[PDB]
Parts: sequence; structure tokens; C-alpha cells
Amino acid sequence: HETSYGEVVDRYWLNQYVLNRENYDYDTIQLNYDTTALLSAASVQQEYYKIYDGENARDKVLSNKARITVKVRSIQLNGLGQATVRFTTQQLDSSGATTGPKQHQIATIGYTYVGAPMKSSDRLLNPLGFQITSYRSDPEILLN
Amino acid sequence: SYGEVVDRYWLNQYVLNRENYDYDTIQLNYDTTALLSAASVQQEYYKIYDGENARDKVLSNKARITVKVRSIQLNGLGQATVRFTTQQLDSTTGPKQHQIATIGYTYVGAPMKSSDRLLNPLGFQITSYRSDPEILLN
Ligand SMILES: [Ca+2]
Repeated sequence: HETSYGEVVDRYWLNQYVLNRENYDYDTIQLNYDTTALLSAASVQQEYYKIYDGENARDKVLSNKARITVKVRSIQLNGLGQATVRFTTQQLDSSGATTGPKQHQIATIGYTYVGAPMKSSDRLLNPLGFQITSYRSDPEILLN
Repeated sequence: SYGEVVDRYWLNQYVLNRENYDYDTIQLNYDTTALLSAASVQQEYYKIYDGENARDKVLSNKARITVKVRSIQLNGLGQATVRFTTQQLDSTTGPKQHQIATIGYTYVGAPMKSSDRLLNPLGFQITSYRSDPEILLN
């Protein structure tokens, strides 16, 4: 069965998801990738994996030479399993210097909770069975 | 308590944040550890990052400490023990340290500060924490 938890709890999990999915740090890839995968429904997993597959795979392209830091600015909920997360990302080089402008992004998210996973390791990191059922991140175009 | 599955989630995140060391994530680990800690526990934690032997001063970004949690027992009544290892790394330059964290915890409700509420929605609070070497005898 699916469960609701209210806005304080949703914001917690939505924030953790965006922070894990949009971050890039060679030293925490395992954790970020694993967490993102565990918190994502099957179709969403496959979309996320594409970022780390093939010849433009993020981990192969950036390797240990750069980071992408994420700042979450705001989180809106519609109370029916839908949310918007406004965030920025900033790429840094191997010396911690900024390369490129801040990117203003908006994540449009569908989510639910499905109950605690059966696997121990999974249950330890996702006790409520939070699941992102849709996710896309798009540039916020600042008009004017 | 919110029951076994929720308590273990929070105990595990607490140990992972407190016992980890990575220059690049100090702000997040330290803020998180502090915010999940009752006042007396915070002061105990802060000691690790103060004085001539402060962890961040001594390790800087020359070394990291990686933490693996092996088990968590809940001894009802707001007590728990977490069996874990730590190990110092280069960019495994040291022996594994087998430790046991003895823990008291509770929940005090959503914090008022928004940045705090975002990271500790139930107001999980560690009320006592000691990490001690597990002496493997025999
Ligand atoms: Ca690092």
C-alpha cells in the first residue's frame, strides 16, 4: 500500500533525493548513485543510469577532475504526490575553482511511499520506501 | 521512538555523519551531527574539532576516515549499540579500528529553524554517545 507522511517528511526526502542525484563527487559516487537508485522507481532508475552509461558517462567524463555542487533553493508541494524543486548546480575544477556559470534548474517530481524494503541494506537507507516515480530537471529560464 | 526500522535509519545516519571524515563534506557532516545531538552531546562532539589536535586541522585534506557499520542493536527504552569500523585513507593507509558506539536517543518534534527541519524532520536527538574500541580477545 502507499502512504502519505505530510509536508515536513516529504521535504526531507525530496531534498535528500535531489542532493544525491544532482551532486557529483568522485569520492562519494558510490553513495550518491546507490542512494539515488534506491530512492527511484524502476523507470526512473533507468533514466538516472543513462547519465552514468556510455561514452559521455558522467563518472568517466569528470572522473576525479571535477565536482558538481548542489544548492537547493526551494521546494514546493501540491499535496498529491507532485513537487517542484528549485536548485542550482556549480561545476568546479580539480583545484576547487568554478568552471562555468551557476546553473539554475527546476526538478519536476512525482513521488510516493511504498513501505519498507525487504533487503536489510535498503531498509536501513529507505525505511519508509520513498520512491520517486517521475523526475526531470530542466533549466530555469530567467526572463527579463 | 518511531520503532525499529525508523530508529535504525537515524542511528545509522548519526554514526555515519559523526565518525566520517572528508575535508570536502565537513560542513555537512558536522552540521548534521550537531543538529542530531542534544546540547551536552554537541559539546562532546565539538571537542574533536577544537584545539591543537583538532581533526580538521590535523587531517586537513591529506586524509579521510571511512566508516562501515556492521550492526545495530536496540536495547529498547531509547538505548542502542552500534558496532562499526573506521579506517584512514589516502586519495588504505592505516589499520581498521573496531569500535562500539553506546547510544541514548529520543525524538523531540520538528525543529523551528527551517534549515534544521529540512535535515531532521522528526527532531531525532542523540542524548548520550560514547565510541569505545572493541577489544577482540582470543
Ligand atoms: Ca573528498
